[PDB]
Amino acid sequence: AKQSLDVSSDRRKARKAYFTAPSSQRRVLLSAPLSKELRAQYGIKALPIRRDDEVLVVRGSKKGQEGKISSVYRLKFAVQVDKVTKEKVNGASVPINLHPSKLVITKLHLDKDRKALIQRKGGKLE
Amino acid sequence: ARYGATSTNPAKSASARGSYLRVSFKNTRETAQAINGWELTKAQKYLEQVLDHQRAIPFRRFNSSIGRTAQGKEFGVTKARWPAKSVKFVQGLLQNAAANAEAKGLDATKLYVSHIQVNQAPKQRRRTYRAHGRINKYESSPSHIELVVTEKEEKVVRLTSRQRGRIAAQKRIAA
Amino acid sequence: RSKADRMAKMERRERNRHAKQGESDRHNAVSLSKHLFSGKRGVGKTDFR
Amino acid sequence: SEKAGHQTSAESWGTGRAVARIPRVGGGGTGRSGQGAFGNMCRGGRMFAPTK
Amino acid sequence: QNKKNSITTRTLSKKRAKKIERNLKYATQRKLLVSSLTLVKEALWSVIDQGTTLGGPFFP
RNA sequence: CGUGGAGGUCAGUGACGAAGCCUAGACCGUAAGGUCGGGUCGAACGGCCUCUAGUGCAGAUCUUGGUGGUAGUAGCAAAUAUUCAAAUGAGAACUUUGAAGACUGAAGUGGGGAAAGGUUCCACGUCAACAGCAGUUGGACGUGGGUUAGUCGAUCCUAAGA
RNA sequence: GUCGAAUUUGGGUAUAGGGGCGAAAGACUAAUCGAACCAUCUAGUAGCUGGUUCCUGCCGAAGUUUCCCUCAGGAUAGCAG
RNA sequence: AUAUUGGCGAGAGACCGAUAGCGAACAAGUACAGUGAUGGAAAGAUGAAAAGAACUUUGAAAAGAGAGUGAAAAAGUACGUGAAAUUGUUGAAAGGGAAGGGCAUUUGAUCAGACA
Ligand SMILES: [Mg+2]
Ligand SMILES: [Mg+2]
Ligand SMILES: [Mg+2]
Ligand SMILES: [Mg+2]
Ligand SMILES: [Mg+2]
Ligand SMILES: [Mg+2]
Ligand SMILES: [Mg+2]
Ligand SMILES: [Mg+2]
Ligand SMILES: [Mg+2]
Ligand SMILES: [Mg+2]
Ligand SMILES: [Mg+2]
Ligand SMILES: [Mg+2]
Ligand SMILES: [Mg+2]
Ligand SMILES: [Mg+2]
Ligand SMILES: [Mg+2]
Ligand SMILES: [Mg+2]
Ligand SMILES: [Mg+2]
Ligand SMILES: [Mg+2]
Repeated sequence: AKQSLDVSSDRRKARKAYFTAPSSQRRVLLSAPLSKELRAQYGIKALPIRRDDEVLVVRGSKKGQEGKISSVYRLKFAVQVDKVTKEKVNGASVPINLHPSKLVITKLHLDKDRKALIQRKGGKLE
Repeated sequence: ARYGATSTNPAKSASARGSYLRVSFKNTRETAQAINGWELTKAQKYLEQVLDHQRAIPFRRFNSSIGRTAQGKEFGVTKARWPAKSVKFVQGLLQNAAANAEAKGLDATKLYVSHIQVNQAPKQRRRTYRAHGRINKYESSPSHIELVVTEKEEKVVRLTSRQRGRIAAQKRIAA
Repeated sequence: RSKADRMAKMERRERNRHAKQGESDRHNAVSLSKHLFSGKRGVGKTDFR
Repeated sequence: SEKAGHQTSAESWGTGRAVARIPRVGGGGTGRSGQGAFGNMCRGGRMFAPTK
Repeated sequence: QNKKNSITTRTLSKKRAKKIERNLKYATQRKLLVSSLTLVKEALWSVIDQGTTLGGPFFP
């Protein structure tokens, strides 16, 4: 149960905020959990997804498949993996739209800002 | 898909349809009823003769204040016409059905129109200006046409004890 | 280009059925005309011949 | 709302006009013109005994 | 009748047929208890996964 | 008897199918109605004890929306008038060119403008809708091109007036 | 009918609603004139017309009396619970 | 201390649920009308994902038939469900200037229960 007077439990307001959230908020909304190995290594549970990290599909018809995030399509609330596609007879390949909450991150793309974020969340990398 | 009626054993049948066709619904219904049940080639020749004004389409339902002709005596009617647009649309659908049957590999000489149905498509709503500054409707009544052609292919009785005894007695009396 | 053309042609169908001359034909008819439904004709001057 | 169904400029066409005497929207050039108004039986009108 | 293998208005939809197959599997379980493009891409992925002296010290 | 919402309860019903809808099938009530089967459908819903109301329609020349008979009917009959061949085209009474017959008859069916309209002008492409028949044509649809001033106007002057 | 003037007409300008304008017809004043058009007060006013939504059970009437001068609109007695 | 149908920012309801609720849930004070003051609508729903039907065939073409996508095309940008009025086809039946209804039975069709 909520206790603050500044937070709302209104379903209509919550849905409007979710569907009109800008790109920077959608980055946080599109968070993905780390794997067991990465969780043990870094000491953190979930991170916002980004382009150059490897993921594992743990739900849906494509469960068990692995690959690298081809793109983070924030406009349609999805991420696209290069190895997860749908093929037609005429050679056409269409990316499968995956939600990051249905994935698991197996290898992080590391940079200065990424390490800073991990450390401020409480990470213990290397 | 979803025809008004389908054929059991669909491997010996072919179907054709046309939707939202800008042709008179009443004339098209009369043409389809004049063609219903006929052999395919005979029906096509009849439609060509109708276009040539050698034979006519009998008008049975939508036929109020229609002229009379001698060409209706073949079908035992007095009111018949020659709806060219309806005949052309039905000819197109018949040709498509024959092509479908040929693609399926059916024998073209044994085909007969086993189903044909005309429905009212949504109306095309023009308007006309009339006297005293009025607006009146001016509507086309389009047709949905569908047809299916098909190849032509070639008790325990319980009795009472009295009835059983009577039959036994008759059997004993006879040989 | 062909996909967009098919989309536009499929979208055009309702206005075609309403027999509009185009996207710019947006004539609106009233429900009832008062000059047609305001008639009590006495012995005197009329509104039309 | 206390103004619901009352933000309309409409007047009755009188008796003997071959139509019902409900007030009708004036003006022209739109589908709203000539339609009934203000009545609890009219589409877009005011409800009977509005809640307070 | 289709399992056993004129003009009629009796048709069976694929949705209803699949539901009947699913329900028949449920009933049988209770009774017992009581792509070329993909191949081409895979093949391409698996496939990709002294000497000589001409002329001389002069300008021809 | 029945309807929308509310408190409680049936640890109620439901993707092995909720609600809705259709039904030549079945039952219970004097009745208001209630219940069951089959089909269709695809995500919510009910029994009982109570609370509450924007709670039950055949009518109001009722409102809004939709649809018939009339009916392939009335009609598309003012302005003298059209015809032949070829081309284009899937398709030509209606498009193009040629060959003919006619008309406006200089107070014109000619050549320019004012008000008004605003691209309708012209070229190319092009036919779903519109041109109350048709259409390959169009003032239609799609893409563009085009309006050149010291001397023509405005601009300046004053009129009734403001 | 009239057709060289009390002629026909374009543009500009002036007169605005309990007002204008009128060779006078209560004519005209944007298809509106016995009172222009628009919005608001306003859901204005009813001697009157029309309509007013489920079932069953039981009970079940009233024109017959006195009066406000009499119409109108009211009071009262009676019949039913 | 009091007022607050304007403005800015918040939290809520035994309220309404697309003919309701603001006129407006949508490029709504929009489109459209009027010289002008002003008047003023209609209009939400494929699918989890456009994967929005490649290819063959008939047709001038719109399209049709195969095929295919999809859990489903009894979801084909006319798209959730899909009532009634009204209409087509098929099957059964009645009909000598209306039809419809009530009581009773014949005929045809169809159907439940009780089956120890
Ligand atoms: Mg006649
Ligand atoms: Mg006019
Ligand atoms: Mg309202
Ligand atoms: Mg159900
Ligand atoms: Mg009510
Ligand atoms: Mg009704
Ligand atoms: Mg009644
Ligand atoms: Mg009525
Ligand atoms: Mg006629
Ligand atoms: Mg003439
Ligand atoms: Mg002459
Ligand atoms: Mg002459
Ligand atoms: Mg035409
Ligand atoms: Mg031109
Ligand atoms: Mg143009
Ligand atoms: Mg609304
Ligand atoms: Mg649907
Ligand atoms: Mg029906």
